[PDB]
Formats: sequence, C-alpha cells, structure tokens
Amino acid sequence: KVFGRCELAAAMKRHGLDNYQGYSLGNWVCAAKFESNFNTQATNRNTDGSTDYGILQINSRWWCNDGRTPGSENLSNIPCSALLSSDITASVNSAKKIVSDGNGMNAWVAWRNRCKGTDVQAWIRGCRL
Amino acid sequence: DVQFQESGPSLVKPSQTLSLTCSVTGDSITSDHWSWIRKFPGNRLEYMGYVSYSGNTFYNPSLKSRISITRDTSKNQYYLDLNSVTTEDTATYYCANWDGDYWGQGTLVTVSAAKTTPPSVYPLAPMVTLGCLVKGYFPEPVTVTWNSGSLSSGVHTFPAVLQSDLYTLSSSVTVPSSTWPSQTVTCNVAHPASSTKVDKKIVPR
Amino acid sequence: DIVLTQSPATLSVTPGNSVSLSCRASQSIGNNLHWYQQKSHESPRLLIKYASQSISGIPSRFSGSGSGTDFTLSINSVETEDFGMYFCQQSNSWPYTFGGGTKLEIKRADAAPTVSIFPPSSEQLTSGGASVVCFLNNFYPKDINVKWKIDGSERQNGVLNSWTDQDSKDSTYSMSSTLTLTKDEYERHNSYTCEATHKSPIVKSFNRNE
Ligand SMILES: [Cl-]
Ligand SMILES: [Cl-]
Ligand SMILES: [Cl-]
Ligand SMILES: [Cl-]
Ligand SMILES: [Cl-]
Ligand SMILES: [Cl-]
Ligand SMILES: [Cl-]
Repeated sequence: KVFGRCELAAAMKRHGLDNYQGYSLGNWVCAAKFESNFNTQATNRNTDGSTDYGILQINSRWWCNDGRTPGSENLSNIPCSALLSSDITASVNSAKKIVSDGNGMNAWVAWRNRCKGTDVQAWIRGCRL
Repeated sequence: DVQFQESGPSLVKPSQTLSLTCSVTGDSITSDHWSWIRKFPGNRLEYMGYVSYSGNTFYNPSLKSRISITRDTSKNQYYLDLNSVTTEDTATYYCANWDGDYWGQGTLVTVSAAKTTPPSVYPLAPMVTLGCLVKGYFPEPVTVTWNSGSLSSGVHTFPAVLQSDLYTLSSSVTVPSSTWPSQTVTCNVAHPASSTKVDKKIVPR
Repeated sequence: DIVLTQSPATLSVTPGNSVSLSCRASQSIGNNLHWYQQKSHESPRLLIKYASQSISGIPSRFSGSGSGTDFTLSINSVETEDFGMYFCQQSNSWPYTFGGGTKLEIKRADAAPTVSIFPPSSEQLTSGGASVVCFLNNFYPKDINVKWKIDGSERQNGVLNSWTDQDSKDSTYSMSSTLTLTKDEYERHNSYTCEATHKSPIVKSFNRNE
C-alpha cells in the first residue's frame, strides 16, 4: 500500500509515534517520505548484502530475518516480509525498538540528511489528523 | 524458548555494592534491549535501566548515578552494579527483555547489617493436617516443598515474620488419613544463603 | 517523568462479571501503554502491548483500549485464577514508569476455617524454645479473628499472624497463628486453646500432660 501524506500522518498518530522518544509526528512522516516514498512494500538492497524493508526501511542485519543477510545473528527475528504489510503495526513496533537503541532517529540516514532540524511540522500541515 | 535468569548475593550490607548477573538462554532469542526492573516490598515497580542491542546504556535518573549496566555478548550475559545501597534498595530484582515478553524469576535482595543464620526446621505432628516450623533464619528467602513437590495440592506456606534480625514461617500440608503415617510425609526446606537443605520426616509422637 | 495513576488500588469482583481497570497518564503517551498481571511467587506476565495489541498465550477475555492519557484493561468473565496485581507501564518516554497497581480480589460465599493446633516439637523444647502453632485453612472472607487461651485464660502477648494470598482455585484465604513462649512458661501450663472467630467460633486445644 502507498499512503497519502495526511493518511500516513493519521495512522502514525493512531500508532503512537507522535512524541515517541520526544520525536514529533512530522519527523516520522518526513522519514517515511525519504525512506520509502510512503510505500509499505519498498525494498532496497545494501552493498553489505542486507536489505531495508517497508515504510521505514528496517535493516535485515539487525532487526528482521530475510534468509540471505550475511552475519545476521538472530534467525527468530520477525520475518522481513512481515514489515511489508498494508497494516503498519509491525513496522511501527520495529521503528520504536530502533529509535530506543541509543542513536534516536539518527539510525535513519535519510531522516538525518533531509529531515533533522528542518520544519518537519510541514509534513503534517494541511492535515485533519 | 527464551529464558532470562538472575543470580548473585541475596544480602548486601548498607553502603556496599549490589551486583547481579543475567543469563539469556534459549533457541528463540531475538534482537532486543536487555533491562533491569525491581519490585519494592510494597508492590512498587521501578524500571532501573537497560543496555540496547547496540550496547548503549539507559539509566533511571532516580537511581542518582549509583547504577552501572555492562554486558558480555560472547556469554549472552549482562550485569547490574548498584553502589552505596540502603534499606530503600531491598527489593525483588528482575532481568527482562525490553519487549516485556520474557522476565526472570526474580531474586530477593536484602540490604542489612545482620548475619546469615541457617534455619531450625521442626516437625509439627498431631484428612490429617501436618506442618513444619522454619525458625531463626536470615535473610529471606527459604523454600518449603513436601515430598519433593509431589504434594503440591493441600500445601499453604505462610509469609515469614521478622523478629530480632531472624525470620520465622510455617508450612501446613493436608493428606488423606490413609496416606499417613502408613506412607512417609517429609518437609524439604532450602535456605540458599546459608547453603542448607533440610529434609524433616513427620513422625507421630 | 510520566506518572501513571491506577484508581482504585483495590477492586472486588464476582466471577463471570466484567471488570475495567483504569490507567491515567499525567501527559499524552499515544498507544505506548503495556499491561502486566503479577501473582506473588511469580514474574510479571505481559497481557497487552501498545494499549490494545494481543499477546500470544493470553486468554481472549483480556483486552485493552484507550490512547493519549486514558487507558483501560477489560476482563470479560473474570475467573478465579484472575486474582492478583495488574500494572500499567508506559514506554513513550525514558525513564519508563509503572502505575501503582490494582489488586483484584475474587468474591465468593462465607467459609469457616479447618483449624489445627500443634504443641512445641520435642526437638524445639530440647533447643530451649516453645512455639505453639495454629493453622486456619481455607476460609472466607479475609478478616478472621484468632484468640489464644492458656489454662482457660486469654493470652495476647507473643502471638504473630500471617495470611496467604487468595487461592487461585477456591478464592479462600489461609493463615498461621504462632504463640512463642519460653520453655519455662510452656512447662508451667497444661491447656492450650486456639479459637477462630468471624463476625460462633471454631476451637482446638491440647493438654501438655496428655
Ligand atoms: Cl508528499
Ligand atoms: Cl495502518
Ligand atoms: Cl520532567
Ligand atoms: Cl478466555
Ligand atoms: Cl526456638
Ligand atoms: Cl490477598
Ligand atoms: Cl513466630
């Protein structure tokens, strides 16, 4: 599923990302735009042989199992395919774990390059929520 | 299968350092943050801290910079050090995952200057009710079983009471008159802190 | 730090009835609210994550709802094994914090105790001490009175009482009453009586000479 901007803003708010670890809703919407273009089925292969899955591009080395990532530790991690659902619940749960890992949203390089410190409220501006 | 298990001293003197180890085992382990939670005698729960999957530490600011968490990923172990303890630190310490799925059994830790004393175990002889009285031990806890857990039904082990730096509790078991004293009934008492195991047979008179 | 208020701290419920447990947060926490069940002699057991998400192995009667500052845990057809403590915990902001807990007491009919009295063991008397033990097993409700008599006379000094938690299966309480004496005091008297009262008593006694 490809979300509209205001549609995703509403679902991320319903899924408790607004002010999760202090990060306002617009950071999360901005992060999805530059990571996945609001597409829950986005996949991108890295040089290292890992893959990033879904609306927030969760990495297969650390957080999900895709069966082909060299050096992945925990084979019982949630299948990376479950992070591609029209329902964002599983992706939101992984993102909350990642953002609590010690680096905040700096874990998302696209957020850091394009969203951090900018007018992120613009990504929820015009939205009913 | 995922198991979290705590271990370490059940007794710490005031002003010394409380040290516990968590061992994470099983074949079902997932990439998660590793936490310490404690439960005060009055039922209050406090989230002490965690070490992230990446190895970054988080500490409850309430612990007033007395807390250290370290890990050893080669042993699937992690560690809590809590400095300068007071009786305010007497609590049941749990290791758990950040997801909350998997918590350890909990280890009671007493902060106290009093001496480790092993219990005296006394048989209470007169459907028949039998007992054993577990008296003069420190610190908590003791565990009582009857015929190595086989008698699980019909058992009531009461909370210990503190008098003069020593704990006392009793346990009762109810069995059919047919069962006893034809077949033996034994209270098994363990006090890990003193390395004591006592098996006491209940005999008529 | 976020304060979670669980009110009321105690709730009594009849099995088969529904119950709602309130958790209010001092600031908005989105859905970042988890529910725990804790029975004494056991680790907390996660019931619900993120306000409403099902946890595998948790019976269907457990559900959560709410968002922002107002959360509820619902139990549909409360069962006897649902006695214990219920904790909310927020994960929106470090430091993570827990509510004060809500204790669930299961209602049932009145029941009188099975009373049993035991004299000091030969072993203990040899050791120089004398404890007389009285068990009041499997009664309801909790607030039972125990009285001790020595040689037909009331004795209050040196008595210590201890209750179990509500039993998971029958929702009864049990309790020990322990009368501690010097050997000298024990040896000076013959009759020892344990009397259990709920607002007609149950009496048990022994004679040292017998
Ligand atoms: Cl857009
Ligand atoms: Cl959704
Ligand atoms: Cl604050
Ligand atoms: Cl059910
Ligand atoms: Cl004694
Ligand atoms: Cl109780
Ligand atoms: Cl006592």
